[PDB]
Amino acid sequence: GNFKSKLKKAMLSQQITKSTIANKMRLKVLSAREQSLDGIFEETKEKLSGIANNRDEYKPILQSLIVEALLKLLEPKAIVKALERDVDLIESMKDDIMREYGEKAQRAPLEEIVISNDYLNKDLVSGGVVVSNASDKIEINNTLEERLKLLSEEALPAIRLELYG
Amino acid sequence: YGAIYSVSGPVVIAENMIGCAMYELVKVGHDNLVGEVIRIDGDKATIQVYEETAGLTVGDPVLRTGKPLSVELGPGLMETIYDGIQRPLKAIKEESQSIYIPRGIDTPALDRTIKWQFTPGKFQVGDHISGGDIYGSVFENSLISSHKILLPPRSRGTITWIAPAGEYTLDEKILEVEFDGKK
Amino acid sequence: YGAIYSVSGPVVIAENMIGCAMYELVKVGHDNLVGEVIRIDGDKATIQVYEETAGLTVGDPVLRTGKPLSVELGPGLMETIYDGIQRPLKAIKEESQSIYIPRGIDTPALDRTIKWQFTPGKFQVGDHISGGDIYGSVFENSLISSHKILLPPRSRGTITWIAPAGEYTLDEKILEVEFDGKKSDFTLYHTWPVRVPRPVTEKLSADYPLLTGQRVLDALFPCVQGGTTCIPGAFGCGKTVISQSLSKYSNSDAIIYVGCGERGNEMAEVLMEFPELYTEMSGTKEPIMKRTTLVANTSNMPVAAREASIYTGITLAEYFRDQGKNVSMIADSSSRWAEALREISGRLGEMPADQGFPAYLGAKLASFYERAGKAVALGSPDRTGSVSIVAAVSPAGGDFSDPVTTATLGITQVFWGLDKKLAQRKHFPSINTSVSYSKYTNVLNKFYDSNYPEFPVLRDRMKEILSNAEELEQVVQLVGKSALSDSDKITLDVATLIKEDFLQQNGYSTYDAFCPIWKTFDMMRAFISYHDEAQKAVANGANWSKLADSTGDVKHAVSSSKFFEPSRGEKEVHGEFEKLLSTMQERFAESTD
Amino acid sequence: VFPTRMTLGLMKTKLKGANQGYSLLKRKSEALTKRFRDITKRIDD
Amino acid sequence: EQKNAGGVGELEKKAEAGVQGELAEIKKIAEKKKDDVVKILIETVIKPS
Amino acid sequence: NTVSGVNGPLVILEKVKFPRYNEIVNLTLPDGTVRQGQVLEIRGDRAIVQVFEGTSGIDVKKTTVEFTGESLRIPVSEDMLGRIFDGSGRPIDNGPKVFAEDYLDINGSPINPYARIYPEEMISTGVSAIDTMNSIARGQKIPIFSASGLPHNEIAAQICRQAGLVRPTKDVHDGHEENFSIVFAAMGVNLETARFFKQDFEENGSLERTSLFLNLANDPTIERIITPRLALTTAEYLAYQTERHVLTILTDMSSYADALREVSAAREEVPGRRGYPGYMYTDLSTIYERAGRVEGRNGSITQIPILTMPNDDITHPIPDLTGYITEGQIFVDRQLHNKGIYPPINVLPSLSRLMKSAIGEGMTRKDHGDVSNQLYAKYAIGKDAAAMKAVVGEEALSIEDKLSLEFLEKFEKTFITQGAYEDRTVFESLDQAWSLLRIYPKEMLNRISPKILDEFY
Amino acid sequence: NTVSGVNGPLVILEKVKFPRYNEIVNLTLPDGTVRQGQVLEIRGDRAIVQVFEGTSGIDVKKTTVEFTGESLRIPVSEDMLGRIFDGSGRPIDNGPKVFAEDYLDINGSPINPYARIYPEEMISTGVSAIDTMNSIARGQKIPIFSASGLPHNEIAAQICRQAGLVRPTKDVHDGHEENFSIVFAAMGVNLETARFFKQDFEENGSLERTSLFLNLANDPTIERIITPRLALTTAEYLAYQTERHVLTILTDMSSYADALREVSAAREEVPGRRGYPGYMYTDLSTIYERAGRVEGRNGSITQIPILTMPNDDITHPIPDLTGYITEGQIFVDRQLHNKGIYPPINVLPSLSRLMKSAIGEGMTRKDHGDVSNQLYAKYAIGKDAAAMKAVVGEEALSIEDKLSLEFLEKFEKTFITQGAYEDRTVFESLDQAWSLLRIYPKEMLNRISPKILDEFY
Repeated sequence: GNFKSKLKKAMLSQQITKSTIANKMRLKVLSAREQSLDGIFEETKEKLSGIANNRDEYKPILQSLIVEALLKLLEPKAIVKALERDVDLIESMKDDIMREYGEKAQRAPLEEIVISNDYLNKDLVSGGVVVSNASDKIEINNTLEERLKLLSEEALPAIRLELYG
Repeated sequence: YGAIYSVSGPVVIAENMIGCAMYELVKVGHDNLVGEVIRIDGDKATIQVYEETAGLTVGDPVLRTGKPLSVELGPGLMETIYDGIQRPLKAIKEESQSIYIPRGIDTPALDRTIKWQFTPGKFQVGDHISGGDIYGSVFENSLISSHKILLPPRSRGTITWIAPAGEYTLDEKILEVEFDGKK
Repeated sequence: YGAIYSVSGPVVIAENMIGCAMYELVKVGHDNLVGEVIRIDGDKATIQVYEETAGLTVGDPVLRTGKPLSVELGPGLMETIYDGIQRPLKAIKEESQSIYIPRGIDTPALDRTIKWQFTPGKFQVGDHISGGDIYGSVFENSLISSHKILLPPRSRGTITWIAPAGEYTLDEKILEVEFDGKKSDFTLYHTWPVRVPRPVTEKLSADYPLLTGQRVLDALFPCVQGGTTCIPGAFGCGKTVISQSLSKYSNSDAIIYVGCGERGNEMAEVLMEFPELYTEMSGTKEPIMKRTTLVANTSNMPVAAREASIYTGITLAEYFRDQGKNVSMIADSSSRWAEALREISGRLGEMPADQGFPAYLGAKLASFYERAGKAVALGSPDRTGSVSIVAAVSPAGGDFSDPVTTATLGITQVFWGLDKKLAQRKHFPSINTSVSYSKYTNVLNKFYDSNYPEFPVLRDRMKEILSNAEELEQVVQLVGKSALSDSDKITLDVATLIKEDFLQQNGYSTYDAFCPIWKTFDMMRAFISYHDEAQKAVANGANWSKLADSTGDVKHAVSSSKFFEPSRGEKEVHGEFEKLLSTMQERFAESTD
Repeated sequence: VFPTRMTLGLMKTKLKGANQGYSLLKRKSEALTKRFRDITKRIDD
Repeated sequence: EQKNAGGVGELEKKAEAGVQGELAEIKKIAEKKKDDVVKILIETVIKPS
Repeated sequence: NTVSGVNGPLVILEKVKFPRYNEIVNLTLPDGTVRQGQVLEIRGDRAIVQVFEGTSGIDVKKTTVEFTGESLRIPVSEDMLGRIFDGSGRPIDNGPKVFAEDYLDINGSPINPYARIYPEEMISTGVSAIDTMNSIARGQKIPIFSASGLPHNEIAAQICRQAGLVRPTKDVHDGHEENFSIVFAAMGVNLETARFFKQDFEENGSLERTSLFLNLANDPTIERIITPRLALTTAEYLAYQTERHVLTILTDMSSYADALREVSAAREEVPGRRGYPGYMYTDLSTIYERAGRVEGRNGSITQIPILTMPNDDITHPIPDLTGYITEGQIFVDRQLHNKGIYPPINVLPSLSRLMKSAIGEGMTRKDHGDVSNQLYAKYAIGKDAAAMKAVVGEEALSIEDKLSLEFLEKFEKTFITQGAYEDRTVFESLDQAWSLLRIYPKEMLNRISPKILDEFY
Repeated sequence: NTVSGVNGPLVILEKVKFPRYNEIVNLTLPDGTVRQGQVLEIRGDRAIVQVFEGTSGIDVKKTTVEFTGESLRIPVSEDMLGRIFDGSGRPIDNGPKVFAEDYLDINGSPINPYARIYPEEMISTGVSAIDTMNSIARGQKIPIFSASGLPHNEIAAQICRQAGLVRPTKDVHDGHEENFSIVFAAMGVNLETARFFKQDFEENGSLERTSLFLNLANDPTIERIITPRLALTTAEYLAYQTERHVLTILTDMSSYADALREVSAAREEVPGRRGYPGYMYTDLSTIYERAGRVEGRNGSITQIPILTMPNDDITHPIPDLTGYITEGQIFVDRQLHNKGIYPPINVLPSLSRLMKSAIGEGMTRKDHGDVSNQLYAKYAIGKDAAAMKAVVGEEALSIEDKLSLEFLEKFEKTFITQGAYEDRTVFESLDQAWSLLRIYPKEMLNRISPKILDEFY
């Protein structure tokens, strides 16, 4: 009776090691996959800083980030938070950002760009901008880090299939 | 046509209706989900939308089909599997590569690439015609002519154009009726 | 700040409540009533005010304090009775001269004069610390000095200051924690939101049986520490007697007694009875009281308090759980809490859709339940603490088809019946195997196998005797008796014995103050042995009547078992029952031939 | 007149009591009349 | 039971060796195709998303 | 200020934002009479009031309000006994108003100095079927559940007549030592029966000891609900200040329940299950709150609420909720009444769950709780045996059951039956219990420990 | 960025109308706690949001909102398995990232490719009572209607855990050439129960054959209904693209139904009978649409939903609607659990309506169908015999009834009863059946062709 019972018991403990082998294999494989993914993304943001810190190359990129946000804002004044070197950059192409929104939307040119006195850290993001409503009802968070994070959702299947599919 | 004001649960409410009747079939948003107008309060219409509205937004167009929820009775009705609003299941199985019809995908109520050989009935140019009279027939069975083409009810007049025997598309015309100008 | 918009019942609405949340502690009116913003409708906030209105006018200010409504858990919780909003009832008796809470009168959540002996933790200066780690301990009673002072759930940092051993107040700071800049200074009391489940190191599956002290509760389906239980009531079947009786008889390190929305007489009874009676843990100088922290709400007090009751109560079990104390929480009755919920549903004007009962009702019942269970105590030194929730369920309309019961059975894994017909006949608590289940059973009988007993074998046979009796009784009622098999008669007879000795017991068993597992097993073991010998005896040939007449002496002896108390054999194993088995065997010998 | 709010539960069990009785009692009746017939022919002879 | 007194610790020999080569092919093809996947991520982020 | 509107009997005042909550306002109507109303709710630039006298007469622009500035409170005297009042405490006999020595709140939420000592000493109502089975303790509130098809008003009456004649029986028992006083509140009860209540007090000689508040159905709904609150508050003053044993008899709860129900038909507050308010429980609980031993623990207030089931079932909202707040119940039944029994009391669903603990041997006996337990089990079997007896025949009967059938009738017609004027000793009650039990052997007993039995049987 | 209000679970956020339906939104708190929710309704400058974690405690000005731009979909993958998830599909294992290969809708349909070809080919659960007597072939949806009086979770686990150990045995007989996967969905669950399922699987070595999704009962109701929806979508992808036969175990449909009844508290949508929706049909259907043969048809998605009667009422709205849609039902009764039989499936009213349609050979035998008829009919007769025995006695009973009795006890105690860790393959079950039936002669066996009957008695 007990031979058979203690025997069933250890045959069950035997398949818990199969289950720990199968879980530990699959945990290692997958955690090596995650580590590669965070080196693809890590390299994206080391290149992005490199682009952002060269201001003249960056100038069109900044314009289109703000303009992308304005198409989803659709308010008559927009409040823009930028980096220290990028509030000056915006200022000197105020005319080109509101021009370019009026030619790329139906909505009539933004009447004002409000240059913020609250600034973003290099400690949070690599750059980019926070475009928000005037009364601060809605924010289109169009920062470089926020954008890469959002990108990751759609890029993840593309990359998973190419590498490991 | 209309613009969506609100979407609350499965129900979509849409403003700028100056001509939605309360039996009308409408395609709501850009996803073209099937919907039909239950109630109208003011310029706002109440539509129950029967097909999943996840993806649907407010400010999106509401385009009328221009007629109520109806079925098309045409030829090619035999050896087909349909839905109750009538859309060929069979054509979706081939095309979508999915047995059932998923959200946002729609097809005409019968196949429309099909052509049929129409033979005339007992009418001729300039003769008076009435509802239920046999204007021609189509075979579908080798036992019977399943689709007798009848003049539409709510239609009568004098026939300005009779097409002869020959093969025609469903889209293509064969009859014109004059009944207070071209009917 | 806010200006009162409308006062409808004890519900106050106030406009101009911005930068406010939905659990905020607020002072309501010019009367400064304690209150909480349950919900908000735009600018207009709907606030449940926990003291009554009788003279609060519109347009008086509403001042938000800048933090949620929480409860205070510190030292001195034991040997004192509080309410469900948790203001000391006792302090209220002297100062206001009103035994129960007076209107417009406010008193803070714990006593602010009481001094406690602080002894240092296992931390020193410059040490990294975390939540539920033991920063000290306070000698709180004489039975227990097990009251560990912890760093709160959701706190970490480095301890800037450790004060040395000595006498302090519980307002007099002894600890500074620095996380990123000064986190706050700490004291002996700590605050916890009554709307959140208290953090835990991990939850662990229940596998350690608590003995209820009631032979019947252990016998059919054993209780576990860490579990969930329903006990049916009916509000006139002595449900109170068994609740209070269980509380005394069950043995845990701390016990929390939560009167949800009670008679006021019943609550009064427990307050009186417990220092008069003794513990089985050798408690002295108000024995039981020293072990209990008591939450007292009557139904006649405000409905807000009574909402708040269960939540405060669960947080108290949970606080002690993190210290590594095993807790029995007896909450009585959960149906009265639901009746308070139906009240809130109609006073705010929220939709009821649970059979004329709240929208939220099914989920709130589950949320309370999930906070109970067995766990590895909060903080890293690793202890075992547990909470077993015994929640009484009773009618709120129908017999079991009321919302409350339907929801509770879904979520409970232990259910112990109580039949009304047997209650009126005096045979309570009556556990019916059809109206009872335990899902913990399989891990529990294997636990008792390790402990010594053959327990799993006895369970199956106990079930079989009760089970066939119900079906044979239905043939008896309709057809009658003119015949009923030799075997079938035996089952009926023995099932009567089980009723009388086990199921009936509540001031009828002279020993019942705590009954060991071994003794229960030994008693049931005699019943089952009598059964198998008897059925074999009719089949190998011997009349049913000769068999009754010869068993004779032993049959009475098992009938009388219930009065007997451990006094022979061991301290848990009883010789009269061991003697009984062998004599039984001799009776069978006389009876077959 | 009988209770309106959740009588359903008791009243269902009344039906189950009744039902069990028809089948069982009919089996019992069936068997007694089957015997009765056997005796009839014996007694007559 | 002696093969259950040897069957533990043997879990990790088989868990490591069993993916010893999978974990090398994961890091190998990642360094290769890294700039070419990064360059696609770069375009999406720096032009409207 | 002035009436904006009236919605149902509820009157919608439009007014400026100043009043107290539950503040009395006086409405000046053009007809030579001014009336008082209480703000039921105060809201944003309007208040909804139900006016305490009448229900008609309010006008749009011909009304004036002036705020009294004081919320309703009951002015209390302990000299209020020996006076006849209505539902507002106004005199009907001209002359005896409530008057005051102190002013106390109508809700009794400010004082609430209810003792944390559980019902203690014995109380009887002189009816054997009550006393023995569901034994009354001071401060215990146990409901009288009745049904219509009954002389349910006669049962209430009987208890009112009997209350205070019991008290010398109790002095002797040493479950009373101090004065007994009656506080009597009437809600929606017939004219004839109101004269029966006055007459029962008169006979007893306790007219001086009692206060009568009389409220009919042609007096408003809001005013009906206030009446027991006035009564209750006065009882609390009697119990607390002068350490008296106060019995308030509060009839009819059903009338009280309807009144609550008629309102909320224009309140924002919405009605729950079976159209009853969900805070009906809350309303019952305010009434019920003044009941229990007072602090001084030489006084108490014992409360007897009278409920007639209007539908007859016990799962109807009115009884179902009450039974929960109280500790047990007492069932009167139609069936006994039909045979020709008085007072017809069925005991089978009747149980009081705090009965054993209160009582002890010093004013009862130790067997009082055991002898009661035996009589329920035997009565229960007798009742099932009767039902089976009809259907199948005498085929399902057994020896115990035949004995139980006789027991049922024996008990019903000797034990429960007694005259209106009759009153009963508890010790007497217990010898009659034993007597009925003498027809069964002792081996068949089991709800009594064999020690106890041997002494008294 | 400005919370307007909270009315129960339903949260009103006031921000513009530019979001779409079921777009995830983020409530940013000054507590540093980001909670995601999904918009239920969008209206002009407000949306109504149900937050997955919590539902209250958000400030009305110290909060901001951000819109994700993505409607809720499940990242689905074949490397996702063998891992423990929450009710949103997010690891609690402490494992790596979810991983994606596709993003599939969980709204009710991903691509809906449910065939117009009817069930054949046996799927084995490893429980004798279900497999032989009620044959389930793939694509069929047969529920287990159980009760709270049974241990519903433990039986559910048993079906999973013994399932997929049937499969090497099937591969040899050549029933399955492709693999077997289990998707297990647990709802509103108790903590002990969540852990229990993982431990059972670990023991059998079925862990990496299955994915377990646990939603706990302290987690809000909206998450709970989302849980099976996530599970069902994952399964449709494994079944279509890599062709596998999948058995989906969904417990508890009663908790899902409650959630649906529960949401509505500011909606203008009214429920039907017993408080449960009029549209309760619609919601059931939703789970039901993902179940059937997939396109290509060697893979399938096979569904067994588990429904717990809370009060043993088969006229309770939940089972009735379901029962009409489903292809038969399995009834599990309290009575057998009480005798101590485990599992306690009484096969007395249980039915599979496409019983013949499932069996064949190579995973069944030919003789399967005939036997199913002998055992059901004999068993029913066995129950009837037990009642008759009690009456007549043992020494006055019939031969035919005596046989039927003997069968009842063996049938229960051998066929239905099996151990916790004992797998019952269909081939194994059929042999045990012939031993039981042997006791009857060939003369009393006749719903069996003489061909079979001669092979095996």
